[PDB]
Amino acid sequence: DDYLQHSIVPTMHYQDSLPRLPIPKLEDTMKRYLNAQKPLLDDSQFRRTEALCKNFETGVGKELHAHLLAQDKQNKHTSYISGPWFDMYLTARDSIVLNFNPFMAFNPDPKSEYNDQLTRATNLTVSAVRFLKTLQAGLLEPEVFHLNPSKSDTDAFKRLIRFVPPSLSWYGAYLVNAYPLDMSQYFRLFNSTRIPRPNRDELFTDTKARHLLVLRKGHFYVFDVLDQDGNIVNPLEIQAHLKYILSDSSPVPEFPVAYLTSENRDVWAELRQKLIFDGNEETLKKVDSAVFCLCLDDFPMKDLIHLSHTMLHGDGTNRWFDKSFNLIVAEDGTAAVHFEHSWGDGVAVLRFFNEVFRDSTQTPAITPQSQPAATNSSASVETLSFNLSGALKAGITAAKEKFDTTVKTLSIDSIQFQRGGKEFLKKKQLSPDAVAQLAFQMAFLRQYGQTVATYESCSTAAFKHGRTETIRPASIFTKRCSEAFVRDPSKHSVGELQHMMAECSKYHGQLTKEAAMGQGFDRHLYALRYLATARGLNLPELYLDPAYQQMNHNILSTSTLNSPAVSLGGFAPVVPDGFGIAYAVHDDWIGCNVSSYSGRNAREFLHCVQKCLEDIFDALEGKAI
Ligand SMILES: COc1ccc(Cl)cc1S(=O)(=O)N1CCc2c(C)cc(C(=O)Nc3ccc(C(=O)O)c(Cl)c3)cc21
Ligand SMILES: CCCCCCCCO[C@@H]1O[C@H](CO)[C@@H](O)[C@H](O)[C@H]1O
Repeated sequence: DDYLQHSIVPTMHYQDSLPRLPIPKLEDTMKRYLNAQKPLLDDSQFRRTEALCKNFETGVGKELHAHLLAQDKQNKHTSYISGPWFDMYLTARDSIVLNFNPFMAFNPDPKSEYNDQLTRATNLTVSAVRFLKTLQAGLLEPEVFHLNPSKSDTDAFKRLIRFVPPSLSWYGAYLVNAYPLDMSQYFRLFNSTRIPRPNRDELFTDTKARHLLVLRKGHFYVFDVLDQDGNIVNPLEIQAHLKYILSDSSPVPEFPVAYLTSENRDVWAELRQKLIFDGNEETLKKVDSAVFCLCLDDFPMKDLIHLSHTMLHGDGTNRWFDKSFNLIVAEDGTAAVHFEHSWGDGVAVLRFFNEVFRDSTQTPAITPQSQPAATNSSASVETLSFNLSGALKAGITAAKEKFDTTVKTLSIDSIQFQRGGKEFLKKKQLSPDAVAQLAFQMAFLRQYGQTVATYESCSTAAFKHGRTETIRPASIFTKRCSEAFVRDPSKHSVGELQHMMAECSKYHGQLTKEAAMGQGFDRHLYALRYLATARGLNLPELYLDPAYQQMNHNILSTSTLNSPAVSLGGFAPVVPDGFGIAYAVHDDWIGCNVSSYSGRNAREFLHCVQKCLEDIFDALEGKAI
């Protein structure tokens, strides 16, 4: 059948009974905010912030909190942060390229020849539509985080829970320490796009569409991957259409339209309207409503730097940046999912990503020896054409100048630390994630002699319409431990550094659990600011404090997702003087892919990260520094 999975439990079985996302006590948000400020502020900056905090907590903040709670109680079908968070993305006017869109790259097919570009593009594409079909059929297994997989993640639990009504099913999984996740974001994974509009962008979906959008040398192509009966088009026919696309010898267009999706959001909103005015609505509707966008690049990868540049931004001609995701397949079979961040988070993309990798490689639709179906692809496949006015052409030239000039200033480099990873760190009773994060704090002290605002993403998908919460890994413990390692290695014994590292780790683990439970401060303070603004009130003095603005000017912006499917990921910094740190602790090694603009140096930082991990592992091994 066309299904990559056959769950006896309906995909959506838990969604009705997911726990509502908790609003913290204002007193706890304030304390947690000040705790994260302690490592960042001089003493008089801190007392200034502490005083604004007390004024907020007793006054306008107390009142905002009261309304947020009452508003939440009116809207128990959703989460307090859902609207504000969507609005955060969609009102933002900056280019989504680099500011927002990340990538995750697949490991190769472990069968060498299956990495042929036509073979791999057909196989990945077909596994992606199989995902779509399985989700549509409610045959995708529900997302569940298990505390005791061996006992709750079992045929036997599944045969029982399927009988509990969705109004109560969450409770059953909870009672066996299993934690179902929100899956509402999968409504926008496919047939979906972000549409630029003034003020606030729009999220568009068209479930009725059956066609694929392919980009090659910046030419646009569509063909059906689902027939009129709802079945997947024969893979050997999909393979012929892809072969046919791969045979076009048209050079890159003089005005590649995809550039426009990299623009400032107001500029692009305006130019899109001109496109409609000049009669391109039908063409745009076909781009917008496609299952996803397949990008076919005609070069192989030179190295991981080249790979990261390619999957993160490319040359601007060959990604439709607005689309829910772009599935990229290069000339050497190197593939990745580049995605737009407003509609959903890493956790939902990861599931899709893991299922497609598994299916495409273990149950491939075609083989590298498959013969394409005899079929007339000039009938099946339409090459789209945009009617470009003089203003549209000038618009595209300007998009291209901005793209090229901004991209030139981006550097990305990586390290593979091979002394150890999870296995050694767990043996030492330390959280591996805390160790990675301490290394980044420590490397930055070494490189710049400062402690800076640090961001780590954490899913709150365990709750109804939960998104992410911010983990703030820069603490008084990472700061004191960094100072000990960098500023006076002499002063401390291996025992003391070991104990210091253990305190970082205990604090990190605490913030982690709190963030996953919705008990960080960032989302809560953001929702109060949002509410004040939406009510038409002046922005409260708390948010005008430079220490607040500084907390949200994230110089160290970090993220990790891990799975056997992912080789590496990448994203740009959020601020011009920042780093964008994609990392993973594996069983045996630690990988970081770091980005920076001109105002920082990724290469030196990785040298400092490398050095810091070696000192960390020595101290843990019993040696001096
Ligand atoms: C053994 O580790 C894992 C096991 C299974 C999985 Cl699915 C993921 C991981 S992990 O590598 O991704 N993991 C390590 C510790 C950790 C922490 C502290 C946070 C997160 C996390 O929530 N990541 C994350 C990062 C970014 C986003 C996003 O939307 O951008 C989202 Cl939803 C989530 C993952 C992980
Ligand atoms: C190792 C895998 C790394 C890729 C992670 C996929 C999700 C990345 O999401 C990224 O998170 C950052 C906040 O931490 C933001 O600054 C970026 O704009 C965003 O793309």
